Amino acid sequence: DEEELNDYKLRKRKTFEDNIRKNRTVISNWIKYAQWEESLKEIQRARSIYERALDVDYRNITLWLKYAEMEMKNRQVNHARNIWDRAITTLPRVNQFWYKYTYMEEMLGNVAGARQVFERWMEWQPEEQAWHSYINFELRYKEVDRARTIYERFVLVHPDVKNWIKYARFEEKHAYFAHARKVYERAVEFFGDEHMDEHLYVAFAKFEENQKEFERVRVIYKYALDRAQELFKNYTIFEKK
Amino acid sequence: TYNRQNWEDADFPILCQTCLGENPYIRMTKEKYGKECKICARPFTVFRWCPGVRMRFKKTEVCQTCSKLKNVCQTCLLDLEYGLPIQVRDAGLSFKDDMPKSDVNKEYYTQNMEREISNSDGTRPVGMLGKATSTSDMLLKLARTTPYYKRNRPHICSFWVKGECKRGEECPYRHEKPTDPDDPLADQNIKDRYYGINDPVADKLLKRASTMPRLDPPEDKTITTLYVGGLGDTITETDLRNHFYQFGEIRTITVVQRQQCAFIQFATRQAAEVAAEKSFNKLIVNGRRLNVKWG
RNA sequence: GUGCUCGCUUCGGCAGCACAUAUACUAAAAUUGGAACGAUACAGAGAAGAUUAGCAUGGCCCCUGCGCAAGGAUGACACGCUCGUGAAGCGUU
Ligand SMILES: [Mg+2]
Ligand SMILES: [Mg+2]
Ligand SMILES: [Mg+2]
Ligand SMILES: [Mg+2]
Ligand SMILES: [Mg+2]
Ligand SMILES: [Mg+2]
Ligand SMILES: [Zn+2]
Ligand SMILES: [Zn+2]
Ligand SMILES: [Zn+2]
Repeated sequence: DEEELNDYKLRKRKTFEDNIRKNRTVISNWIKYAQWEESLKEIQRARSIYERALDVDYRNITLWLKYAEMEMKNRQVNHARNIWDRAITTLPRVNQFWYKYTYMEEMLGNVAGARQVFERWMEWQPEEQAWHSYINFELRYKEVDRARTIYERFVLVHPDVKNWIKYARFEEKHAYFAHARKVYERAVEFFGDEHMDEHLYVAFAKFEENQKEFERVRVIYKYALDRAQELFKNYTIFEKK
Repeated sequence: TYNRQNWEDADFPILCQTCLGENPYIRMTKEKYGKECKICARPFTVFRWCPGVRMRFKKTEVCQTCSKLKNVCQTCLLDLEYGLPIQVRDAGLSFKDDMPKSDVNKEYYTQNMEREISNSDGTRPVGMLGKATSTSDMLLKLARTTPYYKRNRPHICSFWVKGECKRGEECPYRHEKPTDPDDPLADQNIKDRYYGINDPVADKLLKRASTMPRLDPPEDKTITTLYVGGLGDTITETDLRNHFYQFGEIRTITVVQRQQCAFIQFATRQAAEVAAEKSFNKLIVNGRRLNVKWG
């Protein structure tokens, strides 16, 4: 039975090598060969197959994803960390590598120093979901001054009215009312000061109505004097209250 | 379709002291692409010379890339630093390196290592030398110190074996009886000697080295007090204290010239074991050699 | 070995001087591993009916050819990728 299994493995490897040699650029043959080598419990053989496939074409996302998933499905954690470090240093613009690296080093790794590794992604100015996930990760690690610096760099790097509203809500939920008032004042001074966005003023009026109704009425009057229908609705709400 | 092994053309062959001979003035011959490599089958620069007066005209067998890869001689196929087979050195240090056996994979691996060496400084036996920093475990005990010139002896005259050597004393080949053909030491595949697989010389030297307990000690029932003989009055307790200071803290260090024994004991079991292994017929202090045993 | 000595001195030789200075893959072998593809046998000639001309394309497949020519069956070989189930992250409640 061992000789028959060896002949079957030799025939399967010969057909896989012939399919590789017939069409080199077809990566599905590489993926099927690597998964068949991993299914027969040959980790270093599948690692050599994946390294050959990455030498053939390193720009494919799925080769890195499958080779890192094969490293993570076994106990080779440091091999997976090396694979993710190479995938980050070659292809920084693929956010899926960053997301799966952070889920590997946060759930399975459980290392806070990976957040410093995450700061490498903060060199690259990613999309806003990275900033939101880092805000929620710093909240899950119970840090609020670090998250204040994160949201300040988010406002400086990606300035938006929704971003300033999220900064105001995060400063209100972290029990820093003076910092929330200073952030609302800076957003009124900078974000849409002459553009007349009429949405950060509504959030400042809501924060003032949470704080003091006279300042909320003054903010509603200033928003009505600077200006739409939402400003008139906020002025009617301030006059009714 | 444009990949092939490049031809290794270089001067200055890498040889042992024993195969090079004893004369300081050697007359040397070089062919540019004379023969092929005996392992990687590439053409290479073939060096040929006579090492002495009645020697064999030894010549290089393997190419320079294989010899730089395994840090061996080009003729003797033994290690440059120690004069040992590479199976013995791989058993001493690391046996997880390996090499492919099929010819296409061997040529591809040799081309990759040749490109790695040519992209390197030029003369470095890869990271295996980085695994060769730890030494003198047991290989220095059986390593030769004198140049063994008897392997440069000429071949046995086959006409004299059949008793028909008409040259007589003019015949440069040896007119003596050969070795036993029934002996399993006489097989000696060259690829087996290079790859370190079932070499009978390596097995015989491993059996010879395994029968010499130069690091065994441990002849006491959990007692750290060991007696080193051969010290006498030439070696005092100061040399024993200086030897035991590398192991850390020593419980007791003394020397008695009545029995010529140095009593050494440590508070730690590992430090006492290291002191017993270092002094088991391998330590020489103040002109006195010490052999560690129970005391 | 040759030639000569303010030689020793016999007439032979010795001594000294001068010239002449490094061949060989060292085998007439023992060994060792690779094989033409012929005999037999397996074997069986592309293109959705049949009989068929072919040019390519890829490379750990070659042969004939002096070939950057032309042949070798077109030299041979070289097919199957629109919805749910879960998981992770993001924003609202
Ligand atoms: Mg037809
Ligand atoms: Mg034609
Ligand atoms: Mg043709
Ligand atoms: Mg034709
Ligand atoms: Mg035709
Ligand atoms: Mg064709
Ligand atoms: Zn040598
Ligand atoms: Zn070689
Ligand atoms: Zn002879």
